[PDB]
Amino acid sequence: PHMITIKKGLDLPIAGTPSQVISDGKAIKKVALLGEEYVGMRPTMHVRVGDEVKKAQILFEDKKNPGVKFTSPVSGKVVEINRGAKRVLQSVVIEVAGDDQVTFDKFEANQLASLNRDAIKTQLVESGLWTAFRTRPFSKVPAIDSTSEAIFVTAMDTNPLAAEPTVVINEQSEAFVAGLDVLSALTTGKVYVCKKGTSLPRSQQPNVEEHVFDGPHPAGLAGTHMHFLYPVSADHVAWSINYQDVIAVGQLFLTGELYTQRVVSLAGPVVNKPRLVRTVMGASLEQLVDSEIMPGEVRIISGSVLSGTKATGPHAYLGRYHLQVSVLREGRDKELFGWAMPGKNKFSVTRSFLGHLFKGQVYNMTTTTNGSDRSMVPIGNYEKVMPLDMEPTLLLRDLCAGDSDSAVRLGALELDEEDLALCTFVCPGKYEYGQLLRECLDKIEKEG
Amino acid sequence: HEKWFALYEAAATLFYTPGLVTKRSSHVRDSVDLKRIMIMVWLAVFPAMFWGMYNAGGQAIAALNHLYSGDQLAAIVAGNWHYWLTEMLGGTMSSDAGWGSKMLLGATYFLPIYATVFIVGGFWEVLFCMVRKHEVNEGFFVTSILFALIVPPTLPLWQAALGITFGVVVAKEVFGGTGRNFLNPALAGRAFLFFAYPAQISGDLVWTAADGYSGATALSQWAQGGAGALINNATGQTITWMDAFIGNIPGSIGEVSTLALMIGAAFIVYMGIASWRIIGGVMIGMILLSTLFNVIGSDTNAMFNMPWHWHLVLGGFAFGMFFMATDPVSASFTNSGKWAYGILIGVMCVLIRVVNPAYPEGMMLAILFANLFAPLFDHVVVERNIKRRLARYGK
Amino acid sequence: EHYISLLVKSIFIENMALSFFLGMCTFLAVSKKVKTSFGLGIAVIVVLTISVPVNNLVYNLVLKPDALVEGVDLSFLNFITFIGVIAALVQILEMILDRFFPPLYNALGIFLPLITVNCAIFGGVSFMVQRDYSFAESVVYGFGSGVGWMLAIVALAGIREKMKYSDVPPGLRGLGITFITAGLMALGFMSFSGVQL
Amino acid sequence: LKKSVLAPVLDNNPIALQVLGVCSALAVTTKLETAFVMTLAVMFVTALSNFFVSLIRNHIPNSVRIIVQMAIIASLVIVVDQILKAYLYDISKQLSVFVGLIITNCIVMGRAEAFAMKSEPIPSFIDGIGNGLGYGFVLMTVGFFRELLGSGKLFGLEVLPLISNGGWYQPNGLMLLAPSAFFLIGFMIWAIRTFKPEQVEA
Amino acid sequence: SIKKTLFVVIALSLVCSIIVSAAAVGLRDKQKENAALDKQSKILQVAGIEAKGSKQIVELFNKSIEPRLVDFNTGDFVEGDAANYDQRKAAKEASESIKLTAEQDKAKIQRRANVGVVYLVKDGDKTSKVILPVHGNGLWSMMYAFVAVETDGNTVSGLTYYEQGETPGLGGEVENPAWRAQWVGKKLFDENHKPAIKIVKGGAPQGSEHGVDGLSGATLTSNGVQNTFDFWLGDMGFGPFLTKVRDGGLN
Amino acid sequence: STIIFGVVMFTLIILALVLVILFAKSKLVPTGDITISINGDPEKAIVTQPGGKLLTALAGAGVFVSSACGGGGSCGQCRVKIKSGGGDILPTELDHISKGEAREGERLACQVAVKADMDLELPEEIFGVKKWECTVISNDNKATFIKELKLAIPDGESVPFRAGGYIQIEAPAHHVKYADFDVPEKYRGDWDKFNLFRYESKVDEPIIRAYSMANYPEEFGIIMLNVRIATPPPNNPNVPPGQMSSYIWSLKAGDKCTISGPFGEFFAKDTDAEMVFIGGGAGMAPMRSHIFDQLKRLKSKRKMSYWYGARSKREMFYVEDFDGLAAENDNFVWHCALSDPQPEDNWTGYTGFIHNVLYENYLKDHEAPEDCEYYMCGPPMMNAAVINMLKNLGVEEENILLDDF
Ligand SMILES: Cc1cc2nc3c(=O)[nH]c(=O)nc-3n(C[C@H](O)[C@H](O)[C@H](O)COP(=O)(O)OP(=O)(O)OC[C@H]3O[C@@H](n4cnc5c(N)ncnc54)[C@H](O)[C@@H]3O)c2cc1C
Ligand SMILES: CCCCCCCCCCCCCCCCCC(=O)OC[C@H](COP(=O)(O)OCCN)OC(=O)CCCCCCCCCCCCCCCCC
Ligand SMILES: NC(=O)C1=CN([C@@H]2O[C@H](COP(=O)(O)OP(=O)(O)OC[C@H]3O[C@@H](n4cnc5c(N)ncnc54)[C@H](O)[C@@H]3O)[C@@H](O)[C@H]2O)C=CC1
Ligand code: NA
Ligand code: NA
Repeated sequence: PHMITIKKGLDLPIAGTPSQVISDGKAIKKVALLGEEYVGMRPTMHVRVGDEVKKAQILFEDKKNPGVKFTSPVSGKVVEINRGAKRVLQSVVIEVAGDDQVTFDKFEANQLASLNRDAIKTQLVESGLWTAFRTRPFSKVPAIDSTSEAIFVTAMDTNPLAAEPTVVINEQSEAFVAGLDVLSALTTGKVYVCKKGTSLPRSQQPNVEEHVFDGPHPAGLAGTHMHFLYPVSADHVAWSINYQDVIAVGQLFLTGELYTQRVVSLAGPVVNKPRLVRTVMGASLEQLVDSEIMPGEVRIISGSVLSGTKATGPHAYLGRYHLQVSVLREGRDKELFGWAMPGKNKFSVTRSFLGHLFKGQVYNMTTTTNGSDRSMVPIGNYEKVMPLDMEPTLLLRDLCAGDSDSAVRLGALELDEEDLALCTFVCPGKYEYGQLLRECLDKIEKEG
Repeated sequence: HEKWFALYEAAATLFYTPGLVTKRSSHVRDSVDLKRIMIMVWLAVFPAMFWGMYNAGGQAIAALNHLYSGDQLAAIVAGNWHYWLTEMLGGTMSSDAGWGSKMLLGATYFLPIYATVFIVGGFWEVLFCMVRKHEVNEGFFVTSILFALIVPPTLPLWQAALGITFGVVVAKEVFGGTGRNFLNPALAGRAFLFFAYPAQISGDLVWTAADGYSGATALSQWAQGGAGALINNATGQTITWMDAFIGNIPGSIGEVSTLALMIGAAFIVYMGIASWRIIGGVMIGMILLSTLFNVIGSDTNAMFNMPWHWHLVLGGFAFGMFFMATDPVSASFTNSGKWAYGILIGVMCVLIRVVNPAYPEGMMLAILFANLFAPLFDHVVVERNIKRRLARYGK
Repeated sequence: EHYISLLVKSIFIENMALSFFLGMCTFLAVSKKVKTSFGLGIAVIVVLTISVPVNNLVYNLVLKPDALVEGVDLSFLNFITFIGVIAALVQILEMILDRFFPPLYNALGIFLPLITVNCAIFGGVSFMVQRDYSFAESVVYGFGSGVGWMLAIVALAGIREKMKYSDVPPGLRGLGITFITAGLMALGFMSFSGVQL
Repeated sequence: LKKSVLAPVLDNNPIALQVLGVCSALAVTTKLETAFVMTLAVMFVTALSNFFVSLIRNHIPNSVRIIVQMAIIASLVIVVDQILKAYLYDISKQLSVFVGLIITNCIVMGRAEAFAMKSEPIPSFIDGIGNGLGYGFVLMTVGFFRELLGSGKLFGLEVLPLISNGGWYQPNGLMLLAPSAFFLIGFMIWAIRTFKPEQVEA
Repeated sequence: SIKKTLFVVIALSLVCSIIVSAAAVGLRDKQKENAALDKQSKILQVAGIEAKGSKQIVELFNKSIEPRLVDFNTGDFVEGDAANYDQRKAAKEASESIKLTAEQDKAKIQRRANVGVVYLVKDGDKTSKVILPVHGNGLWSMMYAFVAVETDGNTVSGLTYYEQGETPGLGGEVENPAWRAQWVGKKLFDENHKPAIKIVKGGAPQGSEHGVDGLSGATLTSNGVQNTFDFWLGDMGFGPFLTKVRDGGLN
Repeated sequence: STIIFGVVMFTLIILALVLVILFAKSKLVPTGDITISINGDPEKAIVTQPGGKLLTALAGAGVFVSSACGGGGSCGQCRVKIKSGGGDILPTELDHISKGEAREGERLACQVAVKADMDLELPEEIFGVKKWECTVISNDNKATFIKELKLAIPDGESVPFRAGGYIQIEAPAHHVKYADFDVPEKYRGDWDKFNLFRYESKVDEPIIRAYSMANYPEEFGIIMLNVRIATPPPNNPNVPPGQMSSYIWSLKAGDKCTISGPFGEFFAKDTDAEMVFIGGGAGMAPMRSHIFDQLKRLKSKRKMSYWYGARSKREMFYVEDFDGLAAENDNFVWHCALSDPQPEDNWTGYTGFIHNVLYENYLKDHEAPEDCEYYMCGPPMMNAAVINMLKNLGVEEENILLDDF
């Protein structure tokens, strides 16, 4: 198909790559829905501790987004409703038990492409799969009444230690095709299936268009795909969904039941046997990674190391948009003149370290910042990792200074926190640009 | 004892890397940091510093032996502590003086200036950090070394202290410190000295550390007469292009040798610390303007016939292009802006060298002008990018 | 040629804002935004180009000693003549723009009330009188001085916009840091001092 | 009335808080004598213009208010220039075009329009005197520092023996150039707002 | 009410113009006197006559200083109003001035006035010296000076630079009392009657007759002074007048 | 002499400048009347020469807009959707109009200056704002420093009001003395404790002020209101008293007073969520209006709570009415707290700050505070404290209705 090659980026050579073979996985007894992963989500609860819930049953609604329902991935008893500072809903936890579930309408594989948009929207909202969609700009769940003319299906995963989408999709090719047909019916415009060169199941609808993206990590991001195919703005909003959610949509519209099975790459430098494992949405990571990690102080992350949630405490559960569990060591050690020693076993975008001389090396990366917090000195690292047609240095300076208008002018509305992960990685000042971008976007949305 | 917390933290972080871990997304971070960047830049000027000390000592000894001999030379040596200390530490001041004695004299002339600038600038930085409750940034090492390497060997210590005070406080600290200013601090201090005490940073009695010696430098000699006027009065030999390239000429400590500066610049550019685009723009501008002046010609201004390679090897052009024009904070933040910034620096430097009789060299003034005008270059580039975005990138 | 040299000197070598500190009030007040600075610079350019030649003609015809009549010199009316002429020109331009060219008035006519009695125009006219210029020389000098003022204000606006990331101590934030920035800009512009173009 | 007339000195400075009368402050401050004469001229011109505008404030047509005020200011400045040429010829020559530029000085016109137009003659005169006093305070401070540190002299009287005259002090040439006035005014504003935080900008 | 506006504006303009014109016309004479006395004080200072106060300056200048006009091309005295003469304006005017070629223009002055003004210091029915105004381009501006020459026309009694804009300390040393006093006793011309005054870098030999110590670190200003003197002692300058004076032109 | 020539030239130059300026004005400046269109209605159009402010022009025309701060760009309640014309948006206007509202076209009437043709759309509700001359009925003191005043419209186009709204009243120049104030013995003892009657007011300029209402919609042709005397602060008694407050306290029965039309958007949402009311002092008026509207006109079954904060027992009013309402309907529960009760009060119930006592008593054990609509009205400090407490309880701004102004 149409191929776009990315030259600027960074593929992190972190040790402990997955085996790319699907395993049965452990048994999960607790499944949680995280309330802080949904942008601008103020929850109105519909269940209480000890309540019995079925699969695909509403647990809470969104005050700011009326009609959006967040349903239970599993059937069982609500055990905890974790609320943090200012009573922010950290997570709703359910102990798994039973087979009771909610069911919906089902159609043949030859009818989905012709299904009514209103019916598709109603079924998705009722089942809770609607939350799979994310709107760019602002990376929020789309409004029920809203519609978009560009739906981006991320069929490729370039995140470090990420599962190969082809292996997962080959098992559920029929479900993927059904989901593509449903998305083609739902979209007012086109469905851009963004993938690597390797072949995938193909939909026959003229709306669905396959686009091949090549290059380092940023090539696999829906933000990059949107920038290169359907540039987004306040007047042009695109939707984003991943291949697993497309398979779930196809299964829902084919069988009438919510599909909560996921394939997640459990991989990291401190993982004995990194590989892909079957699990359930919101699965407890303390149980998923049980008896599989080397001894010592480690951090479990839902999502990639570049962009993920530290799976600890109430947040120790798989995220809604995460298909990966990364276990890393905690780099709290202090060494004498560490900043001056030759860079053997040290990774860097710059060539200031000896490590870059040894090609093919894999680094047992830790969670250390490799330096203190300093002011931003633009030595040119951001341009090496930003492929989008933007001025990363000036955009990041605007984000640091909190100039929302200038940031929007410079293209902050086309970006998600995952888009600035590599900028955060390569910053010598140790800025966390994802938080700055989120604050700027929140201010822009509140003002507009 | 919280008052000295900033100093204690600076010392502790210098000795040991902090054990801090990431708190949010991007749980892994790049190994490079400001400490390593600044230390790499600081080490990249070590060959230039050492050759500068050697050349200062050699030129001073040659001038002393050319002016005085015998008991008069002994009296001069006894009259100058820079000389009798070198003699005390085993360094002969005679004509048959070795590289060790020349380096020792260069050290006696350079280390006091470096220590003074470092102490004063560090005091100002520490005062600002303690009063404003901040941590100490790492760029002061580079600022101090670069300031110390671009001044005549015979600069008064109080003048050096005033210059570093101006460059640090007025150009950087009042703007928030490292990474928060628009001007080059070292060049700002040097310009303060330039425009406040010209007699000590210009003329014929400051570029050679010999008592009673008056000798013009290569740029001044070329201005007076032309290429044929390049003669080293101390040795009575013509100044060859090879001599100027290797650094066997009078001038500032760190500017003389283009070869050592090229080595250091190559290292830092390979490591990616210094922008090669700025260097390319500077070279393009210098070559273009020099060739234009050569083609136009002039029967009165000998400088009009200076070739681009002579421009490269003369003055502080190489030092400025490699270490002063590549300051990331004072340069443009876009690639096209960097190209324009370098071209402007080169053009302005050649223009000040040629059509400005007051100042033999203009690299510092050119870099200051380019620092002033770089934000406009990046603004133009950003406006073009914004127009493209509003056009949806042609979609 | 002579006119090219005069234009270059009046743009770079003879910079009103930094060399002569002319118009520094509006210079430091309107330099917050680059677009506003560009508009103000264009307004200053047009006002100077339309004022300096008219002032030159008036001076040659009347205020010059003995020009109007033998044994009579009216050089003591220089200041009022020039300032009144400038005030009339600025107001009539601002009104004709507001009437016939709404977009031109919006782009540039907004700043004209601030240029009505600006120090830059009066200083340029005073220097022109203190020197010896013809009509074409006065036109070129006015255009060049306006261009130099525009360059200075635009550079200051760019620097100030870049300083959004800076952390200026309180008390120095605003007017004081603008003054320090202007001083550094003057240092940078001193590079052309030795040129005798 | 003492507080009212002294308020412009520090509380509401025409150069430290208001951006007015900066050209003369930056240029004339090379010598303390020139700064003093400029201060006196500005005080006199501002006071007289305010007094006359207040005298005929009611009868001034609005359509030509700017021209009517500028005519009075220009006439006063012309008289002052002729006086400074007749006496203090050297000071007049040193001042050069800035004596004439006093007309376009922002302080005079701003005070005339804001205060003298809607105030009684004596209060307008006092307001002009106070504004000129504050402008002169700033000018005197800057000029004192510049002259002292650039020539070792105050009002032409040697205070620091220069090396060129067998002394011990080397004058700071930068104090006779443009950047010195800018830096001095910036740091003066810094000190003023440090001792009066209420004037700190946001 | 246009009539009221016209009445008020014309009345205000009338009163303002009345007072302005009265002040200007009344002070015209005082201003002219001030400028004249400013020139006279410097002329007397270079002549070597001590004068303090305006009255003393005027009296001494009238008693001793005698202005005269000299034509450069011929070197003979020319009748005219020497006292109220402006050589700068005359040079600026093309009709009364002459353009100089590149070879001729050693001092980098575009125009040369056809008629210059000199000052004879009368000791009483006798001239003791002649003061010549010279000027030449410096590094930053044009420097003007008065050179006092004995009646023999080959000795410098004193020199003073009354208008310059060079950098203080480096180029302003032309106004240094020691540097100016060093000029006394120098010979403008050698035995061959040619420009012999020289500014020598790194000082001058002790007992030298035509050598003057240069300005330390100010070679450009020293070169400007050298060019000024070389031009103004040549044929295009006061060369012919000095040659005439050497043979009793003044006496 | 040259004096005559100089004078002639000066006069000629000045006259030429003046004539040129006058001719330019005559031939360029348009003196035609400016037309303002309201909702594109020819009948509802205004014609006025350039100058002044749009708020003044509209007031002269007859349509009234909220002017709580009386100009100066402080309240921001004056908002008009100018579809075209009116110029750009001023920085002072931007302080209360967001970017989205500005894009929609909202502008401040008191800040926008009318100079050329402008078209603006105004909601029909504005046409319901009218100016009346009400008659006083009762001015009996209701507390130590809080009084109840009942102004009745003279049956002239009495536009129905909405619960929670406020009116605007203008008091011209006048002079009043605290002696004329009516104070029964119970409150007069406290008043004379510090001889507060020594104060007097002399207003030399008409003053316009906005005051909340206290009558539920079921009340026809009646405007009840509560007024708190703005006595000088105890720390600085030398300062003058409150102009409008003293004037209102100095009114007499039967006197005619000018009032404006309905204003404000402090209305209750048409939902079934629980309502919590936080009133204090003068806030009792709007809180009572809301409660009576919800319990009499609508008779809603929603759970309702009313927490009122009084400085002392003597400052408590409508206690009998609220107790009767609570007895009639258990869905409404009231709990008053005394922040600074006097020794004579002998209060045995809730004390302390209203927000703190409410948080400790009810919201602490509440399961879903975020689902409760919190209406509040009181002093600015009380409003800030309650808002901070609710935010700490994770209550969004949508469910919190307050008269920010
Ligand atoms: C929509 C709305 C509704 C309102 N509803 C009500 C309501 O229902 N009931 C109610 O009582 N109010 C209400 N108000 C408030 C009312 O509008 C007045 O602001 C308030 O009553 C004070 O009026 P005043 O005449 O005392 O004001 P002002 O004259 O502005 O202020 C007088 C007060 O200020 C003090 N003061 C002034 N200067 C100083 C100084 N330098 N130092 C110390 N003290 C000083 C005086 O001593 C006195 O206490 C409402 C306001 C709005 C906007
Ligand atoms: C102001 C107070 C004093 C401080 C000012 C500096 C002077 C004092 C400190 C100087 C340091 C060196 C100490 C003395 C070394 C003496 C070595 C010796 O044996 O004598 C000289 C010898 C060369 O001898 P030779 O040339 O054979 O001649 C002999 C007889 N003709 O020498 C050699 O063989 C070569 C030795 C060269 C040593 C001098 C050069 C040092 C440069 C490095 C300094 C860098 C520091 C700054 C950079 C950052 C540091 C963190
Ligand atoms: N916008 C509107 O429609 C209305 C606004 N108001 C405002 O309410 C004000 C009430 O004034 P008064 O009757 O004199 O009030 P008041 O003196 O009677 O006090 C009322 C309440 O405020 C509380 N309070 C005061 N300061 C507090 C603080 N720092 N923290 C917490 N609680 C605090 C007291 O404890 C008391 O419960 C009016 O002056 C006006 O500003 C009143 C009525 C209507
Ligand atoms: Na060299
Ligand atoms: Na030069």
